[PDB]
Amino acid sequence: LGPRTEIANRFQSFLRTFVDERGAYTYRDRIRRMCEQNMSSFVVSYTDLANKEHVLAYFLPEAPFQMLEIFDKVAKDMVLSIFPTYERVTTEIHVRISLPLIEELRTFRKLHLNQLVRTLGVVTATTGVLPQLSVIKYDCVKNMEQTLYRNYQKITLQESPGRIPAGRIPRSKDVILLADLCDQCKPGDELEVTGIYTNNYDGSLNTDQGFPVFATVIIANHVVVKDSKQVDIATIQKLSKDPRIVERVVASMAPSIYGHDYIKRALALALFGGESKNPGEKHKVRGDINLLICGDPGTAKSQFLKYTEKVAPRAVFTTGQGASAVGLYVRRNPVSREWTLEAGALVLADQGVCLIDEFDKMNDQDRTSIHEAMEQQSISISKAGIVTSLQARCTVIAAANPIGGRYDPSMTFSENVNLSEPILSRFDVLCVVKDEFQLAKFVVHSHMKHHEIPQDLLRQYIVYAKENIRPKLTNIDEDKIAKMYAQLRQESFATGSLPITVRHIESVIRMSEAHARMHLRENVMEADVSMAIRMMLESFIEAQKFSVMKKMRSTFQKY
Amino acid sequence: QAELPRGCIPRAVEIILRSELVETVQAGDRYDFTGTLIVVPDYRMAFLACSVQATDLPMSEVTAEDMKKQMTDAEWHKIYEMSKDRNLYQNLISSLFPSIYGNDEVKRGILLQQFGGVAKTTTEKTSLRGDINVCIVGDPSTAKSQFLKQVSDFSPRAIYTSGKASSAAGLTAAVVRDEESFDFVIEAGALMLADNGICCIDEFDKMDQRDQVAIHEAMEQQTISIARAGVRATLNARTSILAAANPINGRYDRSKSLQQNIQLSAPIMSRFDLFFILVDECNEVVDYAIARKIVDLHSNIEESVERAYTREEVLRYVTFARQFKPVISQEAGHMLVENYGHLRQRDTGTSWRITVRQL
Amino acid sequence: SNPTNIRQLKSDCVSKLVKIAGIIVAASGISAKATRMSIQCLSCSTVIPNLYALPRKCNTEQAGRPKCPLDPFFIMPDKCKCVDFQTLKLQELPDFVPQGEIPRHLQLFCDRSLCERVVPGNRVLIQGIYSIRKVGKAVVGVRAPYMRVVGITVDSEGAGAISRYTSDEEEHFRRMAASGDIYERLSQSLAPSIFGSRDIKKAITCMLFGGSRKRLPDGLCRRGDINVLLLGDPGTAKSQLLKFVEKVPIAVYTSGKGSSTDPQTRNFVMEGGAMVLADGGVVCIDEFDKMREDDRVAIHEAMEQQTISIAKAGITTTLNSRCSVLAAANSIF
DNA sequence: CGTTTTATTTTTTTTTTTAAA
Ligand SMILES: Nc1ncnc2c1ncn2[C@@H]1O[C@H](COP(=O)(O)OP(=O)(O)OP(=O)(O)O)[C@@H](O)[C@H]1O
Ligand SMILES: Nc1ncnc2c1ncn2[C@@H]1O[C@H](COP(=O)(O)OP(=O)(O)O)[C@@H](O)[C@H]1O
Ligand SMILES: Nc1ncnc2c1ncn2[C@@H]1O[C@H](COP(=O)(O)OP(=O)(O)O)[C@@H](O)[C@H]1O
Repeated sequence: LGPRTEIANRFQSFLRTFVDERGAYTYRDRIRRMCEQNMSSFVVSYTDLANKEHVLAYFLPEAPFQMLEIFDKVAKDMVLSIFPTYERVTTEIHVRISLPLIEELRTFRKLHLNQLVRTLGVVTATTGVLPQLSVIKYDCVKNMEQTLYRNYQKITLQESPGRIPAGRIPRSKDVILLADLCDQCKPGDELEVTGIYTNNYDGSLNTDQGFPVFATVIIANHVVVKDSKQVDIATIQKLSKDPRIVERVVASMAPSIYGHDYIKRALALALFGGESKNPGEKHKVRGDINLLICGDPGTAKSQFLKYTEKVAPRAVFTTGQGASAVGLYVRRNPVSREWTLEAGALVLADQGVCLIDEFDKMNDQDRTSIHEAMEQQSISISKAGIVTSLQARCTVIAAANPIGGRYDPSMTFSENVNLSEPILSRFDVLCVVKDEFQLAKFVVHSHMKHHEIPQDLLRQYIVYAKENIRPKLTNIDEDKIAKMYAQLRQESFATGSLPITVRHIESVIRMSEAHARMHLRENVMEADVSMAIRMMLESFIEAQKFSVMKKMRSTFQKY
Repeated sequence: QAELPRGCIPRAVEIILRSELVETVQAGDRYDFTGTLIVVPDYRMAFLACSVQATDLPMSEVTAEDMKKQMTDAEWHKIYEMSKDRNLYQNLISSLFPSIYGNDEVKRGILLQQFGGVAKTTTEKTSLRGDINVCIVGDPSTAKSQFLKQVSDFSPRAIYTSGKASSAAGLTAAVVRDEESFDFVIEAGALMLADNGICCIDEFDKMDQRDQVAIHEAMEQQTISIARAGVRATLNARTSILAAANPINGRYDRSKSLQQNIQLSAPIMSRFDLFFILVDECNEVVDYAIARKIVDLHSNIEESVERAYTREEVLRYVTFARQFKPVISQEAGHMLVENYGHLRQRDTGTSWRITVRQL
Repeated sequence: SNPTNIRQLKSDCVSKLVKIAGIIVAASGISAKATRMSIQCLSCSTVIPNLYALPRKCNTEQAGRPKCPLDPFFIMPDKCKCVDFQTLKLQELPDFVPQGEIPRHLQLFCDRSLCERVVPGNRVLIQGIYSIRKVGKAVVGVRAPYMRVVGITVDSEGAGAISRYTSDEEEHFRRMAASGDIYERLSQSLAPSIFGSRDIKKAITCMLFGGSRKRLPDGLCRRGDINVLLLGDPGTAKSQLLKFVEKVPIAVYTSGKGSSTDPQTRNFVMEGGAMVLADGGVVCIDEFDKMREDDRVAIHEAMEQQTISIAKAGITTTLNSRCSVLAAANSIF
């Protein structure tokens, strides 16, 4: 085709001649960047393409695939001509596009076949990643070996659950990916795609039943991730390591209302820990947090936990029973074809959290898994083919509801909400929300929205608090606690005064250190002690009988 | 349902349609199909069609005038007499259920349920919402289901159906396991066919301990995903609901808490913000209004109260109010704090569980 | 005989030899395979390329005319050869992102003498081949993973595996027992680094050695197995102490519902009961009453006698053991 | 006067039924 003459010229005159945006165009450098990362996905933007010559939108759709041939030949002939060095290794090529116009599901129809397309989707279950065949050879007698391959995985997409046409059925479509654009699909994400429409090579072409069995299939030239949940430093290193940050961060901690300044301190600590320090010869010891509050119907024990979902390095959410399953039964019966059986999510986001309302509602056989993660850093599948475990370097948080009503007074908390004790033995952190009698003007102002920490970094500091500074020490003055053990075992003797232990301060040990995770201290003094005691001093006093002063004189001196 | 036989059921029949006819169909409507019955070349039967005939151009009480759109609410000239003269409310208390009598609070309260709610302009961080959770109880032999049945005639998506029959799989679809079409079509349902509509239901009483899994979603989450062998997506509840439980021997004996007078589940009475009961009394002069109304109930001449506001002019004026979007910098809106405060002075006595969900 | 992983090897790496390392999972038995045999019809050793089905030539043929098309080929295995199989298996590391993702794996294939070599819970290095089993051009062509073996090299992980595959240490042993100071000396050893049971830890001296399963001429096989108890509140290091005891002969340790009463080749497997790791091994566990009562008959059969039996299907395991338990507690007061 | 025939398994939701201090 003599036409094929001019096109590559218009490429060749374009990849190594063009300049845009005040020099050193990417095409001079993207290839080598690609070449230095051995990537084979050199990208084009159609907007720049039409900025030069929009003729490549109108001789394209009679066959865009021959257009892509006429792309790859040019690219190849640039790389090995300029990097004949490259002529060893992989030595094949294709390119990418990102016509950056969003168009939508449920519109591709009779007239959208095999033509210039641009669409999105949302991802769900599909298969593994596997290979195929490529070439025309088999004969010599007068071949199933040495016959080059190309990986493969199946897709499944879904559409926005936001922009839905109001009770129109959520829909589904079968689509493809290929080897180089593979191993990036996972459940529950969206991805914007160049897209292109066809059917099977032959989808049941025949006199048949009262309707043909025809399908419709797409693949991507380009995929650009829309979600990207992991990856301007003058703030953090100067502002976010003080103990004034428990105003600064507390200024921006829970931007909903002023209320309950305790948990601002709490959540100022709550995402801020995790430690290995496995001892010698004994076992691995402890690096978990374990928290709950008993709320009320009308409190905020539902709207309790939202803001941290987006921010954390790891987060895993589950509302409790009502639709909680036991999958949270593995005979070591690996998931055979079209047979699927499931297992526990605790290891996913190991060193992440379980975000929970209706914690107290769930099923005990699920609680078995949920418990010993926090106790012996392992849990036990129970007398199936395997008696396997599930690794637990992680944290536990929840938003439960009370027992038998709304809220119990300083009367003990087992009867304020009906968990178990030997599950609570491994529990760490507490706070409580009752209310008797500014906000109304706030609430109506907030109902009139006609329409400090930076928001677009604040993770990577907490990464640094979960990354950087990690001292330990001997007994600074915590031998004091032989009193807090012995005296308050015995002065606060018989009302509600068991729950004082070394695990009652192993809980402290996890976060007294963490003051330096916040501060990058590299050491620990009684400064961080007294603030930790200000948390124990304040959380604990509610969990004991309405003899309430038992904490106050006894510990407010340590405030 | 305009055609309904005895014995027999609305049996099922199956059909295809063209590109411009395609995906232009919604929940329960009355269209005019084409009678081109056609064979299966397997046989068995089928059929086919090519033509359908299912508010800028105006509703009833009009003739063409001007508005924001062509005639969307154009007939202000006749509405407005019935818009502002606030005794018109009494038409909406009197001229709407003239064949019926009960309490006069429901018959002055339901209307805003029928009518749009808040629909404000605020956050992405969280949704704000318009409609409300709702109930009605009493004991039977008090005319407590006439009204629900009437709504199916009165208002759109007034889907009067029983709750006694429904399953927890009443709401969505459940399963397919063979190549029906694609071996996974579990996106059929019962609720979200509320096209700007409500689903009020009878017999919420002996119902199971799973329905709440949807009602928990009612006024915060409004989203629809299933833990089956299919997929999960979500959808938008457009809908409110009605409550239809009842008591054992009926009377809510005024010695024990009204919660305990039935003593049903935990969060249900947090979310439902008004209950609006009518309970029985025995003072028969009460009762002698009734039958002396039904003196014209069979006696076919003007056998009700004289009206003053037709159904169709009512139904048209419903819309005019839903495109105004008030703006509240109300100083009295700032003195709701005093209103709610003197309220809680009354709440202080008689010591229910009260909060801002009631605010 | 430089290692690699599983998420790195694809269409390019086919018909090629590789070094990687993983962790064994389970695998099948030892069935069959040959190299050649022959047929009555021609009686030639059926030469094979790889470890087709005799096309149109019959060779019940040269009898005059009378013909014999379409395979009078009764395969005659009495002339045959014979090989082994196992179909082996691996899991990837615990270091290469199975956390936000899923841990993937593949299947393997062996030939002759390298079965009866490997069992689950082990750690391997290998060389194989990336090869295939399917054919093509499956909405287009999805196909075959596996590998075979050539020459694995397994690990010797440190100090644990006196399990499957000196006299200076006897001199170590005995010159301490020459001292008659072990009864009460090792009453501060079984908790070698922390406090508890101190003056009463002497009572372990009888149990780990146990008594003696002194059979008789008469019926009984006496209770050589004999049981001991602990019970109390938390905080005493009672969680971590028995945690160590698994480190200090052989057992398993958690409490309640967490041990405790396939889609392939149509055989019902049953991996068994509780004498698995405890028949010489003994255990120490909490939560007796904190456990379902359906799986609390067995304890009464296990323990006082090892009166074992089976009734799911119709056959009777007559099992027993030289095993025992300890109990731990957080019961009442 | 010649050259070719033939296999499917596990999970759902309903309506049945069945379990413990
Ligand atoms: N104020 C009233 N207005 C009209 N009808 C009334 C009034 N009070 C009583 N009645 C009559 O009393 C009868 C009560 O029996 P009814 O058929 O209502 O049972 P029901 O309320 O439908 O029971 P349920 O609501 O539990 O299904 C009604 O048919 C109604 O006509
Ligand atoms: N201390 C508070 N701070 C902010 N909002 C509050 C507070 N107390 C109550 N609320 C109000 O409570 C509402 C939520 O009630 P909700 O949590 O849904 O009850 P439930 O948990 O039983 O579902 C919110 O819209 C919020 O405005
Ligand atoms: N005498 C002690 N020596 C060492 N550690 C102890 C002692 N008493 C209590 N502990 C602590 O108790 C913890 C174990 O408590 P545990 O037995 O789990 O409580 P529970 O039995 O309620 O679960 C250990 O981490 C240990 O640090």
